[PDB]
Amino acid sequence: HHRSGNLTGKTALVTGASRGIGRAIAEKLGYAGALVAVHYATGADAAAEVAESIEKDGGRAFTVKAELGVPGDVDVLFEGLERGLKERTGATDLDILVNNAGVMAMGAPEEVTPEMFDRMMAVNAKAPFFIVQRALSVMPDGGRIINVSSGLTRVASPDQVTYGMSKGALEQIALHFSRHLGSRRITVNSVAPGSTDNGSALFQIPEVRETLSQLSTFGEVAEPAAIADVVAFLASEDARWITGAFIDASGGTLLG
Amino acid sequence: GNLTGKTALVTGASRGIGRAIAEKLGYAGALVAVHYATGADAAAEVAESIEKDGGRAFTVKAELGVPGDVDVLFEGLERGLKERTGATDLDILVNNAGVMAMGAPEEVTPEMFDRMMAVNAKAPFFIVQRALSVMPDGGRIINVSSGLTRVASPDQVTYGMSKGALEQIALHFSRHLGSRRITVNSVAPGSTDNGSALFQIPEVRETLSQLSTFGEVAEPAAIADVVAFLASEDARWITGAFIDASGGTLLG
Amino acid sequence: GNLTGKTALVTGASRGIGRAIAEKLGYAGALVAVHYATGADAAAEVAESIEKDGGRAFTVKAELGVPGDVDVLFEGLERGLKERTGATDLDILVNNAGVMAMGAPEEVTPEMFDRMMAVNAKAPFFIVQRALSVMPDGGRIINVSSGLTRVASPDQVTYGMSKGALEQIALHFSRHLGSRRITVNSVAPGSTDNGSALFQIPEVRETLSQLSTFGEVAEPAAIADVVAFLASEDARWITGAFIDASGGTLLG
Amino acid sequence: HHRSGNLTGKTALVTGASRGIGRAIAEKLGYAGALVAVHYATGADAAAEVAESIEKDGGRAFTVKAELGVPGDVDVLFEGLERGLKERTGATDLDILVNNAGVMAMGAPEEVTPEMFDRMMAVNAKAPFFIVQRALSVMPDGGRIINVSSGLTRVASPDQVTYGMSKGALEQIALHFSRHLGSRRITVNSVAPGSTDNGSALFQIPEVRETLSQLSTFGEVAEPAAIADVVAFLASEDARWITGAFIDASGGTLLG
Ligand SMILES: NC(=O)c1ccc[n+]([C@@H]2O[C@H](COP(=O)([O-])OP(=O)(O)OC[C@H]3O[C@@H](n4cnc5c(N)ncnc54)[C@H](OP(=O)(O)O)[C@@H]3O)[C@@H](O)[C@H]2O)c1
Ligand SMILES: NC(=O)c1ccc[n+]([C@@H]2O[C@H](COP(=O)([O-])OP(=O)(O)OC[C@H]3O[C@@H](n4cnc5c(N)ncnc54)[C@H](OP(=O)(O)O)[C@@H]3O)[C@@H](O)[C@H]2O)c1
Ligand SMILES: NC(=O)c1ccc[n+]([C@@H]2O[C@H](COP(=O)([O-])OP(=O)(O)OC[C@H]3O[C@@H](n4cnc5c(N)ncnc54)[C@H](OP(=O)(O)O)[C@@H]3O)[C@@H](O)[C@H]2O)c1
Ligand SMILES: NC(=O)c1ccc[n+]([C@@H]2O[C@H](COP(=O)([O-])OP(=O)(O)OC[C@H]3O[C@@H](n4cnc5c(N)ncnc54)[C@H](OP(=O)(O)O)[C@@H]3O)[C@@H](O)[C@H]2O)c1
Ligand SMILES: Cc1cc(O)c2c(c1)CC(=O)C1=C2C(=O)c2cccc(O)c2C1=O
Ligand SMILES: Cc1cc(O)c2c(c1)CC(=O)C1=C2C(=O)c2cccc(O)c2C1=O
Ligand SMILES: Cc1cc(O)c2c(c1)CC(=O)C1=C2C(=O)c2cccc(O)c2C1=O
Ligand SMILES: Cc1cc(O)c2c(c1)CC(=O)C1=C2C(=O)c2cccc(O)c2C1=O
Repeated sequence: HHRSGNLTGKTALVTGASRGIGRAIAEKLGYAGALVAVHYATGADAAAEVAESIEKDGGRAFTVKAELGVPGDVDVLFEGLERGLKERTGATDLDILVNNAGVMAMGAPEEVTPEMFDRMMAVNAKAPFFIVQRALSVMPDGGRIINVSSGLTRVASPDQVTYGMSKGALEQIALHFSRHLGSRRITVNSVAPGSTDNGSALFQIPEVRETLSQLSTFGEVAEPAAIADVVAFLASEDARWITGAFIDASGGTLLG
Repeated sequence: GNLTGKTALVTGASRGIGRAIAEKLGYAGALVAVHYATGADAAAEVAESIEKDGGRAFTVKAELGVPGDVDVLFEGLERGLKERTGATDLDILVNNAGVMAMGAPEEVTPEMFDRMMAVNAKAPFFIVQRALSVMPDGGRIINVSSGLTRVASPDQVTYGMSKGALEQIALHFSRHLGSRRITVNSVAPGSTDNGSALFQIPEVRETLSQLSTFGEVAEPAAIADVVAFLASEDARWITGAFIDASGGTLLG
Repeated sequence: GNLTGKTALVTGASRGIGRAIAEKLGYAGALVAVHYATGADAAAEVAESIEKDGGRAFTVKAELGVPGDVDVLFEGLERGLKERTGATDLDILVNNAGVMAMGAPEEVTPEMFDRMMAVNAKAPFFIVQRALSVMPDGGRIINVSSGLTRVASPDQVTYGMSKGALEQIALHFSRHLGSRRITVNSVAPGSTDNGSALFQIPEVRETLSQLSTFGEVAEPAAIADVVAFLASEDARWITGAFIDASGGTLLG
Repeated sequence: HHRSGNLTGKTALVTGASRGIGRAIAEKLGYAGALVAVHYATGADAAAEVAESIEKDGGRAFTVKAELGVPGDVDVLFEGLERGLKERTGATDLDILVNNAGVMAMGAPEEVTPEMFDRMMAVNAKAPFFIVQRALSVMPDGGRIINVSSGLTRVASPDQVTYGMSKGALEQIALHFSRHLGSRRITVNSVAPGSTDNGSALFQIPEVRETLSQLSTFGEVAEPAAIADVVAFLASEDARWITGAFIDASGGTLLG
């Protein structure tokens, strides 16, 4: 059985869609009718469960494996993407791109090594750029690019400086590419979540779930669905006049 | 629609962007109060248009920027909402009504400045203040700003000032209203065809079209679609935010 | 000093930050007009203090936010400048005078709102407008804002709104005045000891000290030093800018 | 003969101080009395001429060679810096750090290679981070860190996206380090020049000196001295209440 919505007929790639925010994004886009390529690095069982969840709810989805931040990453990602799309649609067209996959590594600024710096930049900033560069060859007019940033680009947090740097680089993609792609009517935007419960063990550290909840003006951490809802909107026809924007989905974390 | 059971006030809803907002909120299930100053026939067209497509709407007259304005507005609003729903509850507030008066800054009189500030900043503040007594948890406040708070134009400086004051409402009330889960946000359209004869003059249309990265002026619906999303459950985690709905006008 | 041969108006110069600004501009060589509302004895102390250290200064009385305010100000200013220099040329304008009135937003009256807007936004706009007729090329306009335009505080919302309007002056007039090489900029102090008895209450001082990343409230001189730089030749390539002089208050 | 000013007794490092903006920064800081370490990669003759110019005007300066963006770069930079400082002052203390050195490589977004990306990031963002990390061990309280960004982080320019990304990363240093260093009273700020005539050949392309001049509200490109004057201010006692700030020295380029 197939369910129809505002994205029926469209195709989407959500990077790191096996858990947390990316999972909720994929589910929401699939629910809306988009054929969703559910990307992962090593969590294939989690990805399959997301893809199945979409398919069971009457949507369409498949999984693609790609380790990002290593040589040949984009090549591997697009080989699997295009194959799955061509198989299911008879074409390689990609309408919606969500750059969600990312890494974090807390620590004192004095302990950051060049290797740690390289990894952060490689996964959070370089890969999103080259994924965008590659998607342009297969993205039709009226397409969508959404990059998942962080409110940590607007709040000083010494233990997260490397991560903030990476996301501040990522935010520059929306600015410069929105102008580049204007005549093709492809919108490029950044969405900045605040603290969001991704399920991970480090959110179940009892000295962490506190203070994080105090960041938001609402006094809670976000559910991933709250962020997914914003991304789904940006991917839609209703967000056609928004491009090159920084979209604050932090639940009032950026209030100073 | 996702706004079934909700109520909404859209100020300046008789024409232009406010009309599109009211029409889009009605379609989604909200009982819309269509506000106007002197466009009585126009407001009634919008209210009828909402009812026609299966929704519920009514009109409320209030000239803003003069003493007792908010009193008049909320007298008409609460009376109409109670007659229709049995409560004075206001879920959604859109501060859309506004004036513009372009001209050299050397020529701005104090009275022009008072008028600009009275309608674009003061009234929205006192409208928000009065709405707090009737707005349930999970409510929505949306203030229509302008890209001109980020793009320098000497001819529009007092307009800019008024909208910069308006934008402060979202910042400060978001913190105030956090524990009631009422979101407060600013929306900034770019150049938008409001139906006025101005946007039909080919040479004015061409200059304005060039401001957006798309090479077009916006249709009102494009702005309404953004406001409709902010009013919804889907934007529960967006508060105190500046939302750029300018179609790439603010790219420098 | 680097301001020798220059003239300067500092509004609200009888006390606090404006006093420090006037004292620092005088020391650098500017003929300073020390403006006040009712602090006549205080203004005279500042003017004397400038002359004592080898500079030139005088006082100008004007209650702002009431009709004819700018007329009174510029009558006194241009008369005093002409008597002292032989011209009415005004090189440096600092819009520093301001009021604050903290309190719950539910309790803001329209008259409180008018007062706030009249003194903090309207007067600075009409002061800039009148200054344009007497300001030579290479001139300077500096508007004292506040970190509260970037930090949400319900108790300060109308203050915030007024300062958000003020900040629009720099954006739009910078473009207007580009070909005259007159720079227009906003400066935002953080919590600053203005000499008032408020900053002596230990528990108020402690709370305010915590806002800065330095754990201290600012001395007025720290703000004046920033304004002094903007007024100088060294800041010729800074226009239309928001200058954060808050000591790390705006770090989120 | 020695000239005295507001920075007498202080020491400064200006990266890429052999030409353009860095040269003007060094001259201005030296003129103010700071002992200036004039850094360069391959332009040793230009650096010596800057260091001599400062010394002739009654200041103190020496040159340090270091290629940034390659392994061991920071090690090499600090070996030469500390040696020169210890020789001249008897201590390794560094009061003022200016991260000025940087690269640019225009081009269509579709032509950017990973190697081009790596180089941009390595020189403009990574090296500034590790230079800051290393300077902290030798920077006394009341110190200064100034990073030279660009107005290109606020103006969309498709041909410069990689460069914008690098500078957007660089701007995150000021935000996170200002909070980290608050109790040590070290200020960390970003300064964003607009178009500035650095002398380079690419500024003498006649199809380039046009349009660039139109960026500023003043209708000219900046002289390097105009930017240096802003940096000198930030390095001074008068800028003690400014930290974590983005300082717009673009001559009204950011007006939209
Ligand atoms: N959580 C927050 O509070 C929060 C706040 C603001 C912003 N964000 C951002 O939101 C995005 C997702 O956050 P999250 O908390 O949901 O993350 P998450 O739970 O840790 O999951 C990260 C996702 O990225 C994938 N991934 C990680 N490294 C990868 C790599 N090298 N190559 C390919 N895929 C990789 C993971 O795949 P596998 O299953 O194979 O490991 C997973 O699907 C990130 O960009 C994060 O920066 C999160
Ligand atoms: N159009 C654009 O390009 C554009 C761009 C950016 C932002 N905006 C902003 O978006 C909002 C609407 O713009 P627009 O072009 O659609 O409006 P436009 O047609 O003037 O429509 C104005 C609406 O506001 C009402 N109004 C005006 N003054 C009023 C007053 N003093 N008291 C009560 N109502 C008053 C008018 O009522 P009546 O019909 O009774 O006179 C009308 O409904 C404004 O805030 C404007 O600043 C517009
Ligand atoms: N202090 C802070 O923590 C702080 C922080 C951020 C921003 N600011 C801003 O910096 C500026 C000065 O602050 P402050 O604390 O130093 O001032 P504070 O002592 O009140 O001093 C006010 C000054 O402005 C004058 N003034 C007030 N109302 C006036 C009016 N209606 N017409 C003409 N003059 C009037 C006063 O004149 P008289 O002596 O004649 O009454 C006095 O000279 C203000 O714009 C304020 O918003 C202050
Ligand atoms: N020019 C503009 O309009 C403009 C506008 C905004 C921002 N900026 C920024 O201002 C800063 C300086 O600009 P500029 O135009 O003066 O640059 P410039 O004339 O090209 O000189 C660059 C300086 O950086 C050094 N350098 C380059 N690569 C290096 C490396 N890999 N390792 C160590 N040093 C290296 C050069 O040393 P050598 O002499 O040995 O080659 C030189 O001293 C840059 O960060 C640039 O991004 C410039
Ligand atoms: C273990 C851990 C440490 C953190 O420092 C954060 C988180 C986890 C969640 C997260 O990624 C974030 C923050 C965060 O403060 C923080 C502070 C201010 C804004 C914001 O978005 C964040 C944020 O997203
Ligand atoms: C007659 C007239 C003059 C204007 O100056 C505008 C308009 C009409 C339409 C309008 O309201 C706007 C602009 C506008 O430039 C302009 C410039 C930059 C941003 C922006 O939103 C606008 C804008 O919304
Ligand atoms: C009684 C009183 C209440 C205040 O709320 C402030 C002050 C006094 C001093 C003051 O003017 C300021 C603040 C302030 O928080 C505050 C919060 C965040 C930024 C900021 O600049 C300020 C600020 O300048
Ligand atoms: C060859 C060349 C191309 C450029 O694109 C720029 C420059 C040289 C000088 C430069 O680095 C800059 C810009 C620039 O537009 C530009 C546009 C808007 C702001 C800004 O700072 C710049 C800018 O600094």
